[PDB]
Amino acid sequence: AIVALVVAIIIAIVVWSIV
Repeated sequence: AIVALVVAIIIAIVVWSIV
């Protein structure tokens, strides 16, 4: 896993979302 996904998934979503 949750940390990896959340971290990566988040960073991506946040980053990709921003953007």
